[PDB]
Amino acid sequence: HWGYGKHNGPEHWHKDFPIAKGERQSPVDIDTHTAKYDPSLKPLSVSYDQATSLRILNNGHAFNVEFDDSQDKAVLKGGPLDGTYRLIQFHFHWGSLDGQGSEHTVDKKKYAAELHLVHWNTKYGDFGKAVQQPDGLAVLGIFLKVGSAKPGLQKVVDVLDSIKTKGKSADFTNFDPRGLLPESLDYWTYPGSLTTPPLLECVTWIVLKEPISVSSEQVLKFRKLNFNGEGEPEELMVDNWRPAQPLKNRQIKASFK
Ligand SMILES: NS(=O)(=O)c1ccc([N+](=O)[O-])cc1
Ligand SMILES: NS(=O)(=O)c1ccc([N+](=O)[O-])cc1
Ligand SMILES: OC[C@H]1O[C@@H](O)[C@H](O)[C@@H](O)[C@@H]1O
Ligand SMILES: OC[C@H]1O[C@@H](O)[C@H](O)[C@@H](O)[C@@H]1O
Ligand SMILES: OC[C@H]1O[C@H](O)[C@H](O)[C@@H](O)[C@@H]1O
Ligand SMILES: [Zn+2]
Repeated sequence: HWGYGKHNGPEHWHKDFPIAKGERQSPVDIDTHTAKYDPSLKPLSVSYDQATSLRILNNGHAFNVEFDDSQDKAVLKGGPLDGTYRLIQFHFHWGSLDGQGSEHTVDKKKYAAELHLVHWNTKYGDFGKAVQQPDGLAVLGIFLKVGSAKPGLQKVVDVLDSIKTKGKSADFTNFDPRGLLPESLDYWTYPGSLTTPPLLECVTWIVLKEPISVSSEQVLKFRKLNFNGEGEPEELMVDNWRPAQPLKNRQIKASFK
């Protein structure tokens, strides 16, 4: 099955997921000089005050913090988006060392990690239908750099010892994702794809310009997770990022002048 190793990583995915070589793949490098302010973007609204987190799962690729998406409890609207997008899960991608780990890059610079808050367009009723639509998903991406600790991340860090291996989950109620945001909502946006198989071209990407700072200790705990299942030889969950893909016939727009 697909993964991040030499034998099953990003360079192999196209053999089972031919869209890997598609016209709208993610992530991309964000060339900040070529990105253009877009006056047509509406104000972005991140409305997470009624979010209901449920569970945290090690899926063998990353860990997902899952939300109740049976109503509009935690939604993303505005910006480039037409309609309401409901938060379903968040997860991260990270490196074996602080100099890599992000999926998007900024003028080719790699951050230590990247947070993805995944949302689906409610006009399609369910996530599965949304991933049959060009505008089915919106992913809010946030870079992580290593410096001061992020207080709102610590609850995530501290539960990871209970989901070390693939297939393990734990209750994760009453987590507030607002504690993972930076101060500014300035962003870049472009049309792209899921960054893991099935690589579907359904995503409006919204990538915040301001990184969050996390401590070395916090990211080191991410790197203690395992790709493998319980009882199997240990494969540390590190370098679970896809590199930048060709921009092709796209432009990256900025929310800021
Ligand atoms: N195309 S893939 O990345 O899903 C994939 C890579 C390798 C193997 N393999 O070695 O069996 C299977 C599937
Ligand atoms: N990494 S990502 O945010 O583009 C992503 C989100 C969701 C899924 N998914 O549901 O399969 C895959 C990848
Ligand atoms: O408990 C985490 C969060 O859950 C939300 O549903 C509440 O409205 C927030 O006030 C709270 O911070
Ligand atoms: O034809 C001019 C237009 O070219 C497009 O590629 C740009 O996205 C627009 O901002 C510009 O007004
Ligand atoms: O908010 C997420 C989680 O944080 C801590 O682990 C709390 O002990 C737990 O009750 C909660 O579910
Ligand atoms: Zn992701």
